[PDB]
Amino acid sequence: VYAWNRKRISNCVADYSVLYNLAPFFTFKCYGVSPTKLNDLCFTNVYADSFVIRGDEVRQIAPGQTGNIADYNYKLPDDFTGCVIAWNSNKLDSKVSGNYNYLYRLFRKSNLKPFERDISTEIYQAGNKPCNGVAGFNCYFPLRSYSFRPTYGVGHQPYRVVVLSFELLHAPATVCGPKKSTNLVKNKCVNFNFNGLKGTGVLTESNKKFLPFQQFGRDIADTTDAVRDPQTLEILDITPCSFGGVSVITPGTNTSNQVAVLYQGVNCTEVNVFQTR
Amino acid sequence: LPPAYTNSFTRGVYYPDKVFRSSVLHSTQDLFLPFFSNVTWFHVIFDNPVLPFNDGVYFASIEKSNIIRGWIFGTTLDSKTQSLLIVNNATNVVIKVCEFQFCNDPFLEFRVYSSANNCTFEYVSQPFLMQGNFKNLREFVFKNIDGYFKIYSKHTPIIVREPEDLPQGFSALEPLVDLPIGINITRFQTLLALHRSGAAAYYVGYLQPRTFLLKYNENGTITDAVDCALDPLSETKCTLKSFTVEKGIYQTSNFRVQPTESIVRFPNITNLCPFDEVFNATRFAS
Amino acid sequence: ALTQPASVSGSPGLSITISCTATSSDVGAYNYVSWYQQHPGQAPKLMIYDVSKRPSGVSNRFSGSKSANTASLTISGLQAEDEADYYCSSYTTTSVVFGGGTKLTVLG
Amino acid sequence: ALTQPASVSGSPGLSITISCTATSSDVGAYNYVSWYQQHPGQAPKLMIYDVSKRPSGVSNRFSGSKSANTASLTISGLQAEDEADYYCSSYTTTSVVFGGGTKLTVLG
Amino acid sequence: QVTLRESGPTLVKPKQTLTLTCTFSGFSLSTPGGGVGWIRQPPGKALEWLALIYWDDDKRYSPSLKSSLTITKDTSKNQVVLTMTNMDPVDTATYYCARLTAADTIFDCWGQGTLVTVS
Repeated sequence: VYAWNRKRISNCVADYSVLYNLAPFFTFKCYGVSPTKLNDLCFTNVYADSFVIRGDEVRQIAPGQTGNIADYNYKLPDDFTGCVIAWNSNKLDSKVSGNYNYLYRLFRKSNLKPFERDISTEIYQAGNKPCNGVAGFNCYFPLRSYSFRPTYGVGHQPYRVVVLSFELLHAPATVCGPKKSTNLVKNKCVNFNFNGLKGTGVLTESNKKFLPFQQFGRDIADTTDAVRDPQTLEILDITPCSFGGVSVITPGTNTSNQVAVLYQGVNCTEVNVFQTR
Repeated sequence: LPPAYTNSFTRGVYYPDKVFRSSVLHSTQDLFLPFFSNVTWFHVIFDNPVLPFNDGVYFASIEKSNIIRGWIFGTTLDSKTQSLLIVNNATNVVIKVCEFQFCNDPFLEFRVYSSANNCTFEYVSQPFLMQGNFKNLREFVFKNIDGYFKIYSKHTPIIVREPEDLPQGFSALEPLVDLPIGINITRFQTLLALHRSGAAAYYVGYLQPRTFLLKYNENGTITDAVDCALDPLSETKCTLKSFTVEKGIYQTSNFRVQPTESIVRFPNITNLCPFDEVFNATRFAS
Repeated sequence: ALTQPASVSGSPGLSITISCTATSSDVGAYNYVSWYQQHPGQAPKLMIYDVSKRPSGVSNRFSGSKSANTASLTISGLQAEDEADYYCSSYTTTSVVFGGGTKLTVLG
Repeated sequence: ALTQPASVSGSPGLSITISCTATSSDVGAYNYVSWYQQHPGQAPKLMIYDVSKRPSGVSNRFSGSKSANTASLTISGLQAEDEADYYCSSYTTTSVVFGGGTKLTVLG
Repeated sequence: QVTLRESGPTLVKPKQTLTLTCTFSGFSLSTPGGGVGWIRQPPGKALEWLALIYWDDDKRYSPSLKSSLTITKDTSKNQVVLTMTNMDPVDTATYYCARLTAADTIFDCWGQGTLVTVS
């Protein structure tokens, strides 16, 4: 509880479809982007945390809640764009006479700040008297001991909770989701999604000299001008699809009804025909 | 050991972001080394002090063959926090982020440390992170970002055999590795090869939050840069996004003196409010 | 603990039920309950655990349920090779109770 | 009302538990519950009230809890000077029930 | 598959210390949720649990008998040993040691039976 682990993963493919065929996870409340539509979404920095709590305390893992474990043991900020996964672990985390291998903090002066782990254990002296490493009436121990017995109903049984801190900051992603690796595109317009970056335009080859550390490529603005192939390392510029304006040449409805269209910005290829300047 | 000082005319600029740019003048705001600063001139002809690691360094490794082959960081250095050894032995640059009290003089094998613990991270990258008058010049810009360590490197040989000093010229740095392990660092300790059986001189700077105007070349490299903290010509070149300003008067910033002291004069009441009448009353309310 | 009927009789072909009562049931919700079968001279083998399901290797003749707090073992199609002792077992607050005994005597 | 075990046995040094069941619990949420101790020939003194806490003058050997609707008194390290009657008491909707009694017989 | 065999002296003097063992083969006791227990079955009576061990060196015993039941694990040689003192002529029964795979599967695989008479 107070020593929740953190095993961050990076540079790997995360297929969340495996979690469905596992043990029943009737706690999949994705406080974030989307519970189902998650495989078609890459991540940059995913932090996987884990801890074991009771049953009636799982509702405090949501971003923003009161209680005892959501204020002094493990508190989440009101910006968490991720998912929480919990399941009944009363089959292997609850033994005879109670499993005392889980300790939770009970006495803490101030509220726990976002993403803080209190691994220290000092004698909680609640003021008004100088205490020492002993136990008395006004001086007690901050950490407590959980009693996980199989004779408890829904609410007092152990529940292994594991969350995924999806940062998703603007940066070259490392943890992409599972998707069918399709082929390349010729001088046509597509909806490519190269390494998280989801743009649209003509993917034509270029003659730029990218550096070994460079992945993306921009221009005088924030537009992704060029990019390198993830599995080919080729410099291909990303030019947007052909667009323009439409001007209707009308000689007047009182005279006739024939019109003429002026596709300004086209070379008579992406549309008699007469190319003007 | 009297610490000397040198100059940093146009050295200490790296690539802030990993984005390719060509023929543009981009302005960035990140930790860099201010131009014309004071950098220690520690000579390795014995020297290994524990210099601070407030925010970023400019540790140079001017050597001949193998004099400087490692660095060490940390905040406690007494088996309390995790360390960072970046030893650069023969075809091995294995970084260890374990926690141990190595020694009080890491001279250099296993003579660096003397114990082990539960190491939380260890990188096993294979490529090592390392004439008449052509010596070897190399600099390693580090940062203390919570995300990664941001290890930069750029090696280049010097031309003339002048006394040891940072030469005149510009050379950007590119990232090599990014260690996602987070650990507080306040000081650093270099790891030099003893090899007893002058010689070298490592320079140590300190980064500061500044504003730079980086000019990218047509191939994709930075040729020159301007730091908007120098003489007002630099600020004039920064506020116009150019390197050749025209003749005329240009407004850049606004002069304003900042306060130095703080006055808080609350009234002399010396009487606590009787909150015990509304919080500890016998009959509370209806 | 758990009390079980001492003597239970059953005609060949019919079906009989057992009773695994509460008897100061400190088990709580009484979620998990397993039934065993022990023939005279052998070792007790598991016949049905988690009465909502059945283990592999057991025919459909054995089935169980628990309406409110009492687990029942429904054994249909009695045969001569079925006279053995059955036991219902659960998890108590400080031990693992195995209940009482139930001897089946198939007459005829 | 509240039902309690009649006779409870315990070896010197081990730990035994008491049961304060519901028995048509009109207490509602069963928030507050206090346990007393009455030696033969003396007056009942409070040992543990508000089982989440303990009163002053009582050693750490006495502890209690209430999972859902049943309060239990955990007394560890039994001694010779512990054979007395214990009573669990709560607040009903129209009175203050005191439940039954629980005699502790420390053999050996 | 799981093979749970017992051993030890069947006939023993009264008021002694039994050394009934349980040699398990076919699985590793270090699995999370595993463990080996002991169940007594008197002649013409029902089952009764005596002791149970786990994968974290925890030794759980019956609340009635705690001054004599002492179980121990020997995974180094895969032989669970049970020791009980104060043997009276009422404990004569066929003992069984079964593996507890998990909470839902309470002692799926059992032993074979060793009658330990006390007279």
